[PDB]
Amino acid sequence: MDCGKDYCVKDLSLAEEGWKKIDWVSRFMPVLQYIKREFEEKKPFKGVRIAATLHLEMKTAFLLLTLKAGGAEVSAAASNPLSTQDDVVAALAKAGVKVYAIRGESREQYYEFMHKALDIRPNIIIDDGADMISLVHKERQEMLDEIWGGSEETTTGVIRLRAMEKAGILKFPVIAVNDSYMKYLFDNRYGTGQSTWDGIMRATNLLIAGKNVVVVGYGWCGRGIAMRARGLGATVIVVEVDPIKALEARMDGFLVMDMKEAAKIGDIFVTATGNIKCIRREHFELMKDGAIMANAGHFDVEIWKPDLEKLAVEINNPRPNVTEYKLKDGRRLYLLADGRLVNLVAADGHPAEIMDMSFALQAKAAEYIKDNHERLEPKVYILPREIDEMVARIKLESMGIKIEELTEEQKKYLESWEHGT
Amino acid sequence: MDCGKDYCVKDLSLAEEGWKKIDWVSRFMPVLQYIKREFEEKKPFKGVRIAATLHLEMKTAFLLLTLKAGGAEVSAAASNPLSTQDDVVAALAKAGVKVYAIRGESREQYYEFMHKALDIRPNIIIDDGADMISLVHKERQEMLDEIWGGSEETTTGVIRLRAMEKAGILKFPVIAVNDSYMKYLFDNRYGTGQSTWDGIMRATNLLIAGKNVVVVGYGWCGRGIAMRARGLGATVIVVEVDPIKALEARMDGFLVMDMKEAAKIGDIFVTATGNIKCIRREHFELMKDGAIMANAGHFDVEIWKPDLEKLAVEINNPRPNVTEYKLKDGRRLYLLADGRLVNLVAADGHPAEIMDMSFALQAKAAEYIKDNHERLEPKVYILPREIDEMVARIKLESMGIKIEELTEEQKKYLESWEHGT
Amino acid sequence: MDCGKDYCVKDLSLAEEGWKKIDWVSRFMPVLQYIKREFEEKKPFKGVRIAATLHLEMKTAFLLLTLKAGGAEVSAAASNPLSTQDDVVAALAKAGVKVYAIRGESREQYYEFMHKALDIRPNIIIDDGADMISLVHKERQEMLDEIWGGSEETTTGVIRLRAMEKAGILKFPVIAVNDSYMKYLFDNRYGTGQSTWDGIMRATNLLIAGKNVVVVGYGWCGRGIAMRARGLGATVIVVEVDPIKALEARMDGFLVMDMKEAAKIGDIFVTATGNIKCIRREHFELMKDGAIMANAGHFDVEIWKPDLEKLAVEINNPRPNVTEYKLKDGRRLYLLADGRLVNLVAADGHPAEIMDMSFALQAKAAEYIKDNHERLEPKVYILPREIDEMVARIKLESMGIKIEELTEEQKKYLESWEHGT
Amino acid sequence: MDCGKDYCVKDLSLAEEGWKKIDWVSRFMPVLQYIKREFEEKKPFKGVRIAATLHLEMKTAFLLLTLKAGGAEVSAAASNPLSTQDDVVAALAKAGVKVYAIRGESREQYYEFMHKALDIRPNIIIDDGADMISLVHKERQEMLDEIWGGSEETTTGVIRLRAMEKAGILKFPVIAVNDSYMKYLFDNRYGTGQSTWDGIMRATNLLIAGKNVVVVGYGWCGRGIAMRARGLGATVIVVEVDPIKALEARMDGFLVMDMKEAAKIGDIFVTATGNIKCIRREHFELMKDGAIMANAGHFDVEIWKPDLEKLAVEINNPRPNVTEYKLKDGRRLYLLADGRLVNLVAADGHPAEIMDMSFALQAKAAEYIKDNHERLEPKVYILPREIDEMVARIKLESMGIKIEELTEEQKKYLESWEHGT
Ligand SMILES: NC(=O)c1ccc[n+]([C@@H]2O[C@H](COP(=O)([O-])OP(=O)(O)OC[C@H]3O[C@@H](n4cnc5c(N)ncnc54)[C@H](O)[C@@H]3O)[C@@H](O)[C@H]2O)c1
Ligand SMILES: NC(=O)c1ccc[n+]([C@@H]2O[C@H](COP(=O)([O-])OP(=O)(O)OC[C@H]3O[C@@H](n4cnc5c(N)ncnc54)[C@H](O)[C@@H]3O)[C@@H](O)[C@H]2O)c1
Ligand SMILES: NC(=O)c1ccc[n+]([C@@H]2O[C@H](COP(=O)([O-])OP(=O)(O)OC[C@H]3O[C@@H](n4cnc5c(N)ncnc54)[C@H](O)[C@@H]3O)[C@@H](O)[C@H]2O)c1
Ligand SMILES: NC(=O)c1ccc[n+]([C@@H]2O[C@H](COP(=O)([O-])OP(=O)(O)OC[C@H]3O[C@@H](n4cnc5c(N)ncnc54)[C@H](O)[C@@H]3O)[C@@H](O)[C@H]2O)c1
Ligand SMILES: O=c1[nH]cnc2c1ncn2[C@@H]1O[C@H](CO)[C@@H](O)[C@H]1O
Ligand SMILES: O=c1[nH]cnc2c1ncn2[C@@H]1O[C@H](CO)[C@@H](O)[C@H]1O
Ligand SMILES: O=c1[nH]cnc2c1ncn2[C@@H]1O[C@H](CO)[C@@H](O)[C@H]1O
Ligand SMILES: O=c1[nH]cnc2c1ncn2[C@@H]1O[C@H](CO)[C@@H](O)[C@H]1O
Repeated sequence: MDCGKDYCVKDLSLAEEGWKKIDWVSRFMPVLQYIKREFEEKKPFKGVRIAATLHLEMKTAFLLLTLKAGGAEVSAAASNPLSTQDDVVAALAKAGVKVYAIRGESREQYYEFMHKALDIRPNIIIDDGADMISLVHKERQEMLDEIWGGSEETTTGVIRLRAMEKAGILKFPVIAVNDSYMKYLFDNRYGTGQSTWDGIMRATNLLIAGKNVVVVGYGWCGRGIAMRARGLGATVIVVEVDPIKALEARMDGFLVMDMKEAAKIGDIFVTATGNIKCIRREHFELMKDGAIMANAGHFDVEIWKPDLEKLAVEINNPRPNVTEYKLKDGRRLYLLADGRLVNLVAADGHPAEIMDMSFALQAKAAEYIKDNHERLEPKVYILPREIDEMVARIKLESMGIKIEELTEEQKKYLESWEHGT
Repeated sequence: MDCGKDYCVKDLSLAEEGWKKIDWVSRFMPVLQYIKREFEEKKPFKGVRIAATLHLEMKTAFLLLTLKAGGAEVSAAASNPLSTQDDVVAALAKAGVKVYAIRGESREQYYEFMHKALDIRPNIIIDDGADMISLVHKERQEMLDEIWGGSEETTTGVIRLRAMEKAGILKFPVIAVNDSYMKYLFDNRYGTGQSTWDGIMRATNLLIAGKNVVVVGYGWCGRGIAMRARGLGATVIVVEVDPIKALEARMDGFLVMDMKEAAKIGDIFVTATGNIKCIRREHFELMKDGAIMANAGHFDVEIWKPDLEKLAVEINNPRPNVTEYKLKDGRRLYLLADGRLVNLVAADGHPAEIMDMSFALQAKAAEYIKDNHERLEPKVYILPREIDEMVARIKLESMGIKIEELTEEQKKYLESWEHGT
Repeated sequence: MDCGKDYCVKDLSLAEEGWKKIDWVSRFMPVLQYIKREFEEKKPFKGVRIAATLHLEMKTAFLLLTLKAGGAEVSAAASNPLSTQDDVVAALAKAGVKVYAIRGESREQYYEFMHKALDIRPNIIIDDGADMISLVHKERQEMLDEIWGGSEETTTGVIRLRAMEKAGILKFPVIAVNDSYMKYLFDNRYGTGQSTWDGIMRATNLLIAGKNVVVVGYGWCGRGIAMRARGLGATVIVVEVDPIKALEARMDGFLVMDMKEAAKIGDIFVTATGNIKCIRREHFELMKDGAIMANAGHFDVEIWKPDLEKLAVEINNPRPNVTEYKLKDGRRLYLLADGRLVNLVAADGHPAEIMDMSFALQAKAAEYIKDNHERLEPKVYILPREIDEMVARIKLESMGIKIEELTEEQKKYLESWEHGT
Repeated sequence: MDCGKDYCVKDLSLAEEGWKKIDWVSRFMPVLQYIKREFEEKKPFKGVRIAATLHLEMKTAFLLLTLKAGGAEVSAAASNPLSTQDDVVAALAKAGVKVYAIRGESREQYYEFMHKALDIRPNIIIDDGADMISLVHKERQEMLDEIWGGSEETTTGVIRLRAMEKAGILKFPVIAVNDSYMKYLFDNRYGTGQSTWDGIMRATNLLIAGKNVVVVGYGWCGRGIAMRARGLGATVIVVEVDPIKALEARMDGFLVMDMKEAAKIGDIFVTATGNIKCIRREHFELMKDGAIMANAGHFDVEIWKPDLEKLAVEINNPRPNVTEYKLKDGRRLYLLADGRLVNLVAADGHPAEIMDMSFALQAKAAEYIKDNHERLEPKVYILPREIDEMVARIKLESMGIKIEELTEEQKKYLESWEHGT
């Protein structure tokens, strides 16, 4: 531990490798590059203090450095104990971000470090999973009045915060960044679709083609995971609790059945529900020898590990990010990444170009809070759609794509009723 | 020829073949079969008069006969002059539906027949395109106070009616059936995806694989058309005006460019915009010899025919549903189905199982209007989502699919905010 | 019947509609257009007599007219009683092709007409299924000495002829056109893939997406049918007898099981085996109510109709090209196109651009026989690959595609062994 | 460091992690497990000496240990300097395999180690790329008469050996393992398809979806790479020199153009030609800023590095397995894995289940050489197809898949010629 008042990291001497990772991914993040250039000229966060709980790898680092280049004083804590990249965090510490995170930290350290990040007395909180916003309401009420607002990156976080609002406990405005179009249609679907399979392949070196792949949940993440599994040659089976989404999965060409039926025939299981105990004791009891299980949802409760432990006569670790649960009849079941987001724990998270768009929205949400806090209520808001459209337009221009535009005649037609057959 | 007070059809002696078509598709329409059984027992439309403007083929006939089995007196007019199937209409006339439609009728006959359908003095109007609702407001104001409400099947119709609302001229409640989940996610996407290519293949006998297919519009219809073109081995190019949708198309694996660029390289062009003049003079001037053009949108204004006519030195008709425009330099450009919905004119429309779900929603919308008209304003409404879920559950049960159900613990988890790391 | 010495057709007055079909498809057949222009200038078949057994629709007509434009006297008989298009054959009769074919002709007429075609005393026989070549060996031995050679279009035909060779009964050279690359990789795969689903959709108006589609046989036809079913949103199940092909199907993302297992869960069954009794009594007994069955193989023996008839308490005809077999328990099973090639009987066969390439090979095979008969043995041969490459090059040039070419350096590298690490 | 008569490896203390990798992948290699059980009982290689040049990762290790369990004395050298996994090699040395390989070894060490492996005086040579077979003929002629035969794993190797045969310099029989069905249809296509993208993702953390991916070569490897790129949401462009393969790519839904056209629009370039200078100076000059380039072919000559070096004003190394060539105008072009097989250098090679089947064929080829060398000429042979079928049947049984079997009536039908219409 290289720990001080301003940071706590595993080893500062890793910083040089961290910088290479940050410099690499930033070359492929044009929207955030555009924003950073604007932030550098206008310094909109001069005097502003920002605390962030995010997955601390390269792309996050580039967002945090973008906020800092806009004048912000920035602190950071891990969103997940096992998603932190120690070399990237050393680099952030060297850049003057007040970061407290060590890969594999305990649950107690996780909370201690999050408290240290809060010690900056933030005006803006950027969160991923809602633990930091939740922690401020539960244990750090003294600084509610300093806080202009928070933004939340993920589906699980937004559900928590909307529940806080309904119960009348939310004390400051929150931007649900997850609910922007340029987030959930891209990150949740295309990002998770690719990076889940990157993580699974990386941990296992197994063939995806000709496998029965069971995807639990057919929301934005699940449909991305399913689509990319099919793209890699798998036979995909979807498990859902919503009848409309179940039918969508069928029409998309996938088998649909319940969790017990899927447990009997799955080779690889991926959860993307954001829910608790989607796979549990009775499913593990049905699984084939050698079943691989991974979780893409935010918290490690989707696949219920206490149930696996109770069934197991031995728990082994045959590979990094593979835990073997050997059962009484000799079947071996494999859990990847200790049941935590497999894309972030067994790989490098979403690809750079996806987090570009998500984190461009995050940067703009911070700016929106700065610019609007005095007129917002303690409620959950969504960014105006004009920000989504601006992010899409910068991205399209960076790809060299020029699209058609609506003529005036066309706009008037679409606002008319008289033009029938 | 067979034309009186109660109906107007080409030839009643076609009825036998009409009945066979109706009986066939109804075997594969379980949701509407379920509803029909309920309507037959409870007769919710006893005493009620319903006028419908729909595409008059066999699935429509089954909806209209279902309404009649619920006790309704039913009239009907074509939604499109060229979508009518004369044999199905003969059967409807023999069943006592007051139907006025001849395939290939003129624009003036279309309106005369629509007026004849209105002569029933409807309580409920079921519309597809909003011409009948528009016609009642513009030319048949005498019967407005008899009308409880209307329902509208299609995107183009809903836009017209929302424009009528904004202008303060809408005089009764309208249900935007198009905006239900079980409609636009299934009909607009999967239905149009299949039946567009059915119609193009049927009209042309040409190969889809290894063609450059240009899809104009990447909404629900366009993404279904694109998806199925790719599934048939085409190289798909998407043209869009909305930056977010353009980026979605790129991430789905498709080229994105503007209409002039796409005009130079397209082999087959399909419009799905619901807009005017998406393809016009300067595009036709760029097209390759032998380009095929089709429209999947509601009205025949998407591909601007007056422009083709002005470019043409000859207009020929080499096949049913193919118009050849021979240009000065000798290039020949082909328009399918006279630029009208290609799925409905060159083929048999959406497949039975799709219209099952759309028309189940139509049946439920008619019932919703009956039940609730008194408490609705002269505005556009959307059916409660509970109806969508009920339609999805009946369909899943008919497919023999049993999905997972949420535990109580799970429902509480999803409503909680305290459960973090 | 308009029958004479020179032809036998249903009705000559259909010719005008026939010509429109022929003129249409020929516009999209560039390779055969190229060949026809060469044949017209060089007249390589001046004095030559050609008898053909092919599926008598538009594209075939254009091949036969191409041979005639090369100077050939041409006769023709149906390859299948139900694939004949009466209007196209009227046109051929009017053009001076000696064609004997009526759609729906009996098995006795089929043989009588084939004998009439043979009465031209052919130098070259073009066959599809090997019935005409077989008939000459069995019943018309007098004219073996006149015959330079035969070509065979299809997999089933080639197997028959290779069996004739092995048994020492083949009496003249045969070109296995089916075995050319530009045939089986394109026609058998991409052609059958599209046109099978065209035929199924056309006959039924049912949804392909979210159906369990069972494909029996995973050869060139089967893999095309499977690939396009998946492309239309089906869940595809493959039944195979070859273990290597079964594994290929699994790795392509399809379920693989035996015929009894597939019979229990299939919604739509398609046979492409070229074999006998692939689906028979015990499979029909397992099928779900409303199962649709179609055959894509050459002969109607793949789905064993005598078994369906024995199980049925009623046989009905609810639609053209749909036969209903109603079983004792009330289940209804539907056979399309009377179990004959569904693409040709319920639709218009392969698309024009595919038959362009197949029939360009047929034209070149006729020319190869003309040019080589005196040096060939009574064996089955395959066209030199240079003809395949020439067909591919003409097609690519007609699409405006210019490919890379091998440099001399590269050719030498590929012929070297010394250049290692 | 740990380098003596019997082996040469980086560090023996890595062996523990090597053994874990070997044990892991072997759990998913049922065909080779089956063979190993037979080899252990029958010891077919007792007294036999085998030298192998293969990519030295864990699946290879399992093949080599299988040969050893069959009684063989085994030596091994790297097939590529950068594919070696140091921990796996340590484990092989501890198991008594005479292995000489250090990851990152120079070209001269590569040859020195290959000579050390040859010092065992092999009866059988197992080769990947043909360098070891080539080396024995060129520099170790003294031991030719000890050598019964060689087997060759890869396409590039087989071409070299067929060139050696043609030149009359091949001195012993070679089995072209690459040419077995269960190799090129599975390894070359499905294996390379997955592991190429695994390696590109791992090296770069970039998004595949919505990229223009240029695949150079549309053979078995290229069609697998293209198929999986499309499955990951890329727009795929194929470059080919063979007109038939170019047309296949078009029908598969991909753009086809020449290398200069593709150079202008590609985002990611992957070569799979087995040829020299497919991408060279004039292509690099056309490439967009940030283009990524990777090679999937055997040798690093496909992308011509000397050309990049001459264009570059700086060569940097921003990531492991990424080389940056910064050009005069400021564009940066990135080459992955120093232009060497990207799947094996930037990742872990083909997945376990694929190498199971390829290496099962290798084991059977070694046995075939042992059993039959006396009756083979100094030529290139292909394994009897019965071995392919046996490998496929063991795999299917391990997957729990039971396929249809042919009846006797069916077998007779397929051998008959009399059964026509
Ligand atoms: N790994 C990543 O990088 C990443 C990226 C984005 C989001 N996420 C997380 O993924 C999770 C899902 O997010 P989303 O945006 O797809 O949510 P969503 O609400 O769109 O989808 C979740 C789906 O799960 C279904 N579901 C819930 N409980 C289920 C159960 N027990 N069995 C089957 N289906 C069930 C719901 O019906 C819903 O359709 C959340 O935890 C979110 O925070 C992870
Ligand atoms: N059976 C059928 O043929 C069928 C079925 C359903 C809907 N429809 C009709 O299809 C049309 C589209 O419906 P939808 O539900 O997809 O609507 P939508 O609003 O979901 O999609 C239309 C899309 O077109 C785009 N667009 C508009 N003008 C454009 C232009 N000039 N160039 C390019 N893109 C343009 C918009 O950005 C939008 O994404 C409507 O006319 C609707 O009534 C037809
Ligand atoms: N409809 C058309 O337009 C069209 C086009 C081309 C070919 N064909 C016909 O299609 C048939 C198949 O041709 P192909 O080129 O695909 O042949 P093929 O030899 O490539 O494939 C046939 C496959 O069927 C498998 N098979 C045989 N008996 C089986 C059984 N009982 N159950 C399961 N699998 C079985 C074989 O193992 C083989 O893989 C032939 O009759 C051919 O003449 C039709
Ligand atoms: N694990 C791996 O990375 C892996 C696996 C298997 C094979 N390989 C190697 O991959 C390479 C290709 O193997 P394959 O089995 O696909 O061979 P193949 O012969 O099936 O395919 C090579 C293709 O490249 C085309 N081609 C040749 N020169 C070209 C050029 N200049 N431009 C465009 N196209 C060109 C040829 O027309 C041919 O279609 C070989 O080096 C082989 O040894 C690597
Ligand atoms: O590489 C990455 N860096 C930072 N955040 C990421 C990365 N990959 C995915 N997520 C984010 O993780 C959240 C779930 O906790 C998702 O919302 C996604 O946006
Ligand atoms: O077969 C059909 N019968 C009736 N309506 C149909 C059919 N196919 C599509 N539509 C409907 O046509 C509308 C556009 O006018 C779409 O909204 C779709 O619901
Ligand atoms: O439209 C068509 N015209 C002529 N032949 C066709 C058509 N479609 C498919 N086939 C041919 O029918 C053979 C099986 O008997 C196939 O070999 C195919 O080449
Ligand atoms: O993981 C692996 N181990 C061993 N060989 C491999 C692996 N992945 C691919 N190849 C082999 O590499 C050859 C090209 O040199 C290919 O022939 C393939 O069989």
